[PDB]
Amino acid sequence: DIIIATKNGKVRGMQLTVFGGTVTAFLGIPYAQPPLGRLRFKKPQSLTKWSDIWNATKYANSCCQNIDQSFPGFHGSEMWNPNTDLSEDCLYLNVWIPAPKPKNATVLIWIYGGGFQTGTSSLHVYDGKFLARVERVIVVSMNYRVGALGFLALPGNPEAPGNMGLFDQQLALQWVQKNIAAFGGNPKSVTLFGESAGAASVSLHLLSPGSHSLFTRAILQSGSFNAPWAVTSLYEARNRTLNLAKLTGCSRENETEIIKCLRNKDPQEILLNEAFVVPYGTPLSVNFGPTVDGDFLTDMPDILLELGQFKKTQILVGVNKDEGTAFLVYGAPGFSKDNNSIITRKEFQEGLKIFFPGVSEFGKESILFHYTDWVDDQRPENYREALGDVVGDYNFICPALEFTKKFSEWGNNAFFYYFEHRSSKLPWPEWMGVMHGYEIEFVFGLPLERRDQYTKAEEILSRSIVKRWANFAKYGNPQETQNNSTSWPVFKSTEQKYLTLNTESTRIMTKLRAQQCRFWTSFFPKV
Amino acid sequence: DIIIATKNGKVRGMQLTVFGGTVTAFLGIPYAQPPLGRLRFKKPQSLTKWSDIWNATKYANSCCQNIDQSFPGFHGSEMWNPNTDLSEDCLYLNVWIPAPKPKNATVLIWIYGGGFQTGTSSLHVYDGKFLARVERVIVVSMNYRVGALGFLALPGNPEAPGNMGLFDQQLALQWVQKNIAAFGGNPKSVTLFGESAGAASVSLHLLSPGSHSLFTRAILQSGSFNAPWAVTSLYEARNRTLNLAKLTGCSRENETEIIKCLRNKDPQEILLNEAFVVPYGTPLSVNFGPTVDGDFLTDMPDILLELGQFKKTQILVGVNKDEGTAFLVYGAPGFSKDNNSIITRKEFQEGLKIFFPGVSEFGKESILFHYTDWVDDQRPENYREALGDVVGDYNFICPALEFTKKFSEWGNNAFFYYFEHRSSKLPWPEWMGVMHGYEIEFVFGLPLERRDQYTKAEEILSRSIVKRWANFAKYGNPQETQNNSTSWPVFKSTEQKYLTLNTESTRIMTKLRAQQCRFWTSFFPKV
Ligand SMILES: *[C@@H]1O[C@H](CO[C@H]2O[C@@H](C)[C@@H](O)[C@@H](O)[C@@H]2O)[C@@H](O[C@@H]2O[C@H](CO)[C@@H](O)[C@H](O)[C@H]2NC(C)=O)[C@H](O)[C@H]1NC(C)=O
Ligand SMILES: *[C@@H]1O[C@H](CO[C@H]2O[C@@H](C)[C@@H](O)[C@@H](O)[C@@H]2O)[C@@H](O[C@@H]2O[C@H](CO)[C@@H](O)[C@H](O)[C@H]2NC(C)=O)[C@H](O)[C@H]1NC(C)=O
Ligand SMILES: *[C@@H]1O[C@H](CO[C@H]2O[C@@H](C)[C@@H](O)[C@@H](O)[C@@H]2O)[C@@H](O[C@@H]2O[C@H](CO)[C@@H](O)[C@H](O)[C@H]2NC(C)=O)[C@H](O)[C@H]1NC(C)=O
Ligand SMILES: *[C@@H]1O[C@H](CO[C@H]2O[C@@H](C)[C@@H](O)[C@@H](O)[C@@H]2O)[C@@H](O[C@@H]2O[C@H](CO)[C@@H](O)[C@H](O)[C@H]2NC(C)=O)[C@H](O)[C@H]1NC(C)=O
Ligand SMILES: *[C@@H]1O[C@H](CO[C@H]2O[C@@H](C)[C@@H](O)[C@@H](O)[C@@H]2O)[C@@H](O)[C@H](O)[C@H]1NC(C)=O
Ligand SMILES: *[C@@H]1O[C@H](CO[C@H]2O[C@@H](C)[C@@H](O)[C@@H](O)[C@@H]2O)[C@@H](O)[C@H](O)[C@H]1NC(C)=O
Ligand SMILES: *[C@@H]1O[C@H](CO)[C@@H](O)[C@H](O)[C@H]1NC(C)=O
Ligand SMILES: *[C@@H]1O[C@H](CO)[C@@H](O)[C@H](O)[C@H]1NC(C)=O
Ligand SMILES: *[C@@H]1O[C@H](CO)[C@@H](O)[C@H](O)[C@H]1NC(C)=O
Ligand SMILES: *[C@@H]1O[C@H](CO)[C@@H](O)[C@H](O)[C@H]1NC(C)=O
Ligand SMILES: *[C@H]1O[C@H](CO)[C@@H](O)[C@H](O)[C@H]1NC(C)=O
Ligand SMILES: *[C@H]1O[C@H](CO)[C@@H](O)[C@H](O)[C@H]1NC(C)=O
Ligand SMILES: *[P@@](=O)(NCCC)OCC
Ligand SMILES: *[P@@](=O)(NCCC)OCC
Ligand SMILES: [Cl-]
Ligand SMILES: [Cl-]
Ligand SMILES: [Cl-]
Ligand SMILES: [Cl-]
Ligand SMILES: [Cl-]
Ligand SMILES: [Cl-]
Ligand code: NA
Repeated sequence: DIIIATKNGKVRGMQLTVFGGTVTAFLGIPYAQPPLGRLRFKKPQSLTKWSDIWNATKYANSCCQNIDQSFPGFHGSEMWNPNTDLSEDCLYLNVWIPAPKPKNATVLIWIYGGGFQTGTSSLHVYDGKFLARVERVIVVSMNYRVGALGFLALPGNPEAPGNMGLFDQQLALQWVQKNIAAFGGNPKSVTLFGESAGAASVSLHLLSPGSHSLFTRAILQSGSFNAPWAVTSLYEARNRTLNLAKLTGCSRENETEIIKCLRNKDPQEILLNEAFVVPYGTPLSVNFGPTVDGDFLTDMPDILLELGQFKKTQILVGVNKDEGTAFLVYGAPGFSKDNNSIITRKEFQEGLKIFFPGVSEFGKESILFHYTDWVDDQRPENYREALGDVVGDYNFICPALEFTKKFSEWGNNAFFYYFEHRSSKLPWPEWMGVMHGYEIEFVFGLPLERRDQYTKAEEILSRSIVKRWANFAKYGNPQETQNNSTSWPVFKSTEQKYLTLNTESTRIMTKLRAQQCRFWTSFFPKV
Repeated sequence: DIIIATKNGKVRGMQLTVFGGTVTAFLGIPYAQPPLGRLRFKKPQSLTKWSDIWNATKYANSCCQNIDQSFPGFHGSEMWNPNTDLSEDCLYLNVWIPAPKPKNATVLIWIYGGGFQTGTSSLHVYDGKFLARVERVIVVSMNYRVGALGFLALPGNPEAPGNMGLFDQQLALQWVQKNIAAFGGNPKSVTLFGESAGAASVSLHLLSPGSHSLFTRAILQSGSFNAPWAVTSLYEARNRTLNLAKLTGCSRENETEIIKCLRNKDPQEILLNEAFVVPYGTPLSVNFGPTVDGDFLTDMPDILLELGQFKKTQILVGVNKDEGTAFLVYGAPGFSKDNNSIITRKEFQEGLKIFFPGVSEFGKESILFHYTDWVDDQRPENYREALGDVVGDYNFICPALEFTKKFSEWGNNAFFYYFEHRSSKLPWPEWMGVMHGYEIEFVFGLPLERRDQYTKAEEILSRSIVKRWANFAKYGNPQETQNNSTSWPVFKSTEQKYLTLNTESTRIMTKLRAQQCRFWTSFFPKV
């Protein structure tokens, strides 16, 4: 029976047999006052503190959010939907510790992605007990507010200042600073890690001064704040806050009145209108995201990046080989998970309309021009592959590569990887390739579980990834030093070396997507 | 009607329509006195010279040689068998010129391979009219003596000095020096090119002082003289010459007597005994090859290489991705072109006995040890792939890579490629992959012929290869400069960069076969 006392009270955990060993899980420890009522839309507040013993023996509620109902009964999509009740009262974190209680363990803190509109730390692919069993690190993850309830902004106004969910992430990192040594953790060795919006989040904590002393290093999976979906301009943010006001009949004249009104609507009604705060939208819409609030984020982050203002420490950044594929079956004419989606040229053109809504005609032709001159005009899946590349390179790959270059230029070691293994168990079709989100399970160690139908080659890839990640976290270098592994070079502006992750040989290459990111990065931002 | 006058007489050629254009072929021009009778086994002699007009309107005889009868009726193998009568009277070359007659063309001279035991310049895959049509270079190729009749040695004795066929190659390069300007050629711009034994040959002309001024630059396809099959030690050479003497009842006491005897045997009888001049032999045997004769080759070539004694000029070297596969179906138990050859561990071990005949037991285990510890023990074709790699890396890849490093260390630009396209028309089975010999057709331009059932992607690959090769030859740099092509770095000792050739994207990589050539190159030579 395992009780540990925290600044805020006592908590009891639960024992778990993992790979003939034991890990102790403390699931659902709260970490702020629930943000209800007068608290809805505001920065998270001090956890007040309990006598008695909190039982942290189940996952807690997920924050309120819309669910994906595009493919009901389909594991591919439904594995991302929340798997505990939704509730405004959702500010809880989990801790996983090795048994016996370690003495001064390195801490991995996961930030889930979800477009800032969705996600929960209790997904199966985010289970921290393999890491803690196998590398005897500690693993912490947090639920943070998503959608309007976490990122609604009316700037300057503390009733709705913006970035609420980013400060919930922040107050969780404070909670580990204050409390983790009690579970055996080293607060001086914390690595943040995250995927997609959770990676974007990690990147902004690197820019945020209030985070600067709550962690040591950073991992960025398929995401960084300079991605085009990751930050909302102050313009659009008020437009959206007021479009929301409109839609819930809350338009007012006093702005503390709009908020006061909005703080009365039921959850379902805010959720139900989020999708429409915006005229055209796309499968990659982020209607309520991070903003420059003068508080968490003191200036446009692209400026802060360029001018070297951010935490100086090492970063590990990566992307998957087919990032863009997963979003095509949510709206691009011709695309299906249930056939092979050979689309035509005219369909590709229509696709650009779905993905690049407004979006000058010359903008769109220039993408066509870049992506459709091939070698050669023969192959039927030419147009199908090109549209996935537009979307991967634009939305994820080129921005992760430019973050890493700008970041490495100021001095610190960075490592870049290029993940290209397709999971033997992937439920989406072949044509969709090495999809977005599908490294997560390798990073968390799921394939180490033999009982589970992954290949030998996959267990091996996983065991090695897990060791590189845990070496980065403790040592700032992601090598696997024992099993004659390919050495992972640092990424520099100049040679731009990266390491490829696959079940066969892993290689050192140079200048991923060189010709394509020259398009996205220098020319496109102009159209 | 196209006549051109040469130092030795006049010759008439023939016109050919190629790709809506015309090339002029002069096939079978003789280039030495036929080596018959008193000449058999001796260096080639001065072409004496004719009035009248030689018609060079057909390919001439191939030199005497054994044929491959392993797969009668099979195109895979039979495409390599000679396709004009065999005859001792076989010292002829072909010239292909663009029409209109160029003014000062660069000259490509092909040296065919064939293990030094076989081959002929009239194979279809060696047809020089695409190169001449498309790049308006001139292409010359020569028949040279192979097998005992070209490489029999009894050292010091001019009746059989060794290396006869290497001096036939040499006298052909002299013939181009003397005569090519008449066909429109620049004798100051000659590139030698060759595959397997023909590449080994090219490499030794780089070491041979008598060749040093008969050419400008060198191309090495799947071959170099430091390959383990490419040079015969003086020991084994006399053993073999006398074993041959024995076997044809010619053992004598006077050595000019053994030769005088041997010069009486019919061709078929020498050919018929070549295979047995040697106790164990292997699918890669070279019973009669180059030797250090004190004439063409003044010292062990490994010493000459190490100590920087060789023509200083640029080299382009390459290997195919599955070099070793083709030789497994000639003797390795379990292997077949007609099934997928999943062999067992015990079969692999037996395979090493076939390929590494004598061959300490510890030698052989150490190869097993290097090549059979995998990731992981699951895949059934594990042993099948490993045996092809032993044979490729040992026989071709590691020695081509070490030639290029040693050569680049003295100052000159080198380029290395790694060919990894499997021909859509390959007649051998899939498991055999990107085989030895199967770049030749891309280099010669065969896929440019649309009429011929190659893919679009293949025509494109070919057109690009042809342009890189022709740029090397004229400019010493194999770039394709027009079509936004990946830039080919020079290979240096240090980064060891190479370019991959495939129908998709071509890449810059580093240190091909690093771990394997550390085995072949430092450790193995010791066993
Ligand atoms: C800022 O918001 C306005 C508001 O428009 C909207 O009203 C909201 C409640 C919501 O329902 C939304 O879907 C609706 O469009 C946007 O104005 C609209 O723009 C489009 C094209 O520009 C027109 O066809 C609409 O008729 C127009 N609506 C109104 C009522 O004016 C405005 O576009 C937006 N800014 C951006 C850049 O997206
Ligand atoms: C692959 O499927 C797409 C997806 O749309 C369909 O899903 C199919 C399996 C189909 O049977 C039907 O149930 C559903 O609409 C097919 O494209 C569709 O084709 C029609 C013309 O019938 C369009 O007007 C539809 O809107 C269009 N769907 C989309 C997403 O735009 C696509 O044709 C199919 N192609 C194949 C088999 O190669
Ligand atoms: C140098 O040659 C000798 C000669 O042996 C051979 O006689 C030749 C005419 C030819 O027919 C050949 O196949 C035959 O073997 C080699 O000697 C032989 O070596 C093996 C094993 O070492 C024995 O089993 C043989 O009995 C023996 N033969 C004789 C007649 O002595 C010798 O091996 C060779 N050198 C090398 C290194 O290959
Ligand atoms: C793949 O074929 C090899 C090759 O040998 C055979 O070719 C076959 C297609 C076969 O039917 C027969 O005509 C010819 O011998 C097979 O290996 C052979 O197996 C036998 C046992 O029958 C050995 O004693 C043979 O010597 C052996 N051949 C060799 C080259 O050593 C091999 O078993 C086969 N495997 C398959 C189908 O996977
Ligand atoms: C636990 O270790 C403390 C500091 O360790 C870290 O140094 C940091 C700057 C960072 O590099 C981490 O990754 C290092 O591991 C030390 O000062 C504490 O006093 C220690 N307390 C213990 C051992 O219980
Ligand atoms: C033909 O060009 C002659 C030399 O050209 C070469 O220079 C060499 C050293 C080598 O680099 C080659 O690749 C160059 O192309 C020149 O001296 C002759 O006089 C020329 N004769 C003509 C134009 O008919
Ligand atoms: C907390 O859980 C323990 C463990 O069995 C139990 O003994 C205790 O009463 C629980 N308190 C609750 C559910 O409030
Ligand atoms: C080292 O490889 C062995 C097998 O040789 C295996 O036990 C394990 O997966 C490896 N350790 C790491 C960190 O990869
Ligand atoms: C050489 O060929 C020409 C071309 O038709 C012919 O006119 C001439 O007589 C030939 N001489 C031979 C075959 O000796
Ligand atoms: C250049 O590419 C074009 C098609 O754009 C084609 O005509 C030709 O194959 C190319 N030239 C070379 C040397 O590859
Ligand atoms: C608007 O009116 C209310 C009064 O209850 C107040 O909450 C808000 O701050 C006022 N601001 C102004 C000056 O318009
Ligand atoms: C061996 O005898 C013959 C004599 O006709 C000759 O050709 C050869 O050079 C002689 N060499 C010696 C000295 O044994
Ligand atoms: P990430 O959190 N960002 C995509 C922006 C919509 O993953 C979405 C599936
Ligand atoms: P290359 O001329 N060398 C192999 C040595 C026997 O090609 C043989 C097929
Ligand atoms: Cl094509
Ligand atoms: Cl590795
Ligand atoms: Cl790329
Ligand atoms: Cl395996
Ligand atoms: Cl290219
Ligand atoms: Cl390799
Ligand atoms: Na442009």
